[PDB]
Amino acid sequence: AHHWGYGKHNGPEHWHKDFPIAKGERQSPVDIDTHTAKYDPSLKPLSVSYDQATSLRILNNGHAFNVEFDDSQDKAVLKGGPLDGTYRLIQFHFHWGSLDGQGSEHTVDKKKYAAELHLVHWNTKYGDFGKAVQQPDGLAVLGIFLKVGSAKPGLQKVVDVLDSIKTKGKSADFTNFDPRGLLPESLDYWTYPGSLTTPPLLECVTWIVLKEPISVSSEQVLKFRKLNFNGEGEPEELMVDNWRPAQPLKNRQIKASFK
Ligand SMILES: NS(=O)(=O)c1ccc(NS(=O)(=O)c2ccc(Br)cc2)cc1
Ligand SMILES: [Zn+2]
Repeated sequence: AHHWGYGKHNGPEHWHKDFPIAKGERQSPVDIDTHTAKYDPSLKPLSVSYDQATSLRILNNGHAFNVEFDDSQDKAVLKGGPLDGTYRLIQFHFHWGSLDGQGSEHTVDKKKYAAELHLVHWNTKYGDFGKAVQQPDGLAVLGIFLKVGSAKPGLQKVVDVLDSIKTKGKSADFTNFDPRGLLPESLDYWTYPGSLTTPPLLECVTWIVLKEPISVSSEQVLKFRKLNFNGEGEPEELMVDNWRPAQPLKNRQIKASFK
């Protein structure tokens, strides 16, 4: 929260001046070295229960767009995997590039994907999101890579509403959206302890990154790139390259759910 962003003058290399935890011990994203991630047979299958999810609204917040969910009841929850307890879906958003060769935050053996989807969940034992982010096990973020190829039919409703939220601070009703249509076939994953990838960079996230990317079309991601970072009536700055690069792994282990 302030004047941070993704420009030359306010981008990721500057964030540490207002948010010193930027240089902390469990920062995200990271590069996932697939040959050093260890298979952990003690990890449980992931439980994604989105049947009763209630989307409400879509918001251009000046950094990305968020699809927000009603999190006032146990609808839409993530459980299992590396997690203890129940985590409730609050929002999802994406990070993406100016070109198809960059845009993801996590990388896989240094490969950058065109974009990355983050489904954000908070641990119900802390009562609400604001309290959860103050805890080392407060959030679980499910990360899904996007590659450019075939269209993702379940993404199109999101793509088509973006015209109505071009600029920072615009929102639109966005009810009855089913986030199951954004998942890949397999729920095989890597997991590690990390942080929010934007300020305030709080070290409160269990990351769960799916191995299988989803495919989206070139036309779908091109529409992401028509969004604006700026507000209405301000100089147009295309919302592109809203990703933080990989951060040092430090004293962490990345675990794989699969052999
Ligand atoms: N990219 S990411 O790691 O999935 C991510 C997720 C949620 C946030 N939420 S937030 O920092 O914008 C935020 C923090 C506290 C409160 Br209260 C509300 C929003 C930031 C980054
Ligand atoms: Zn994110």
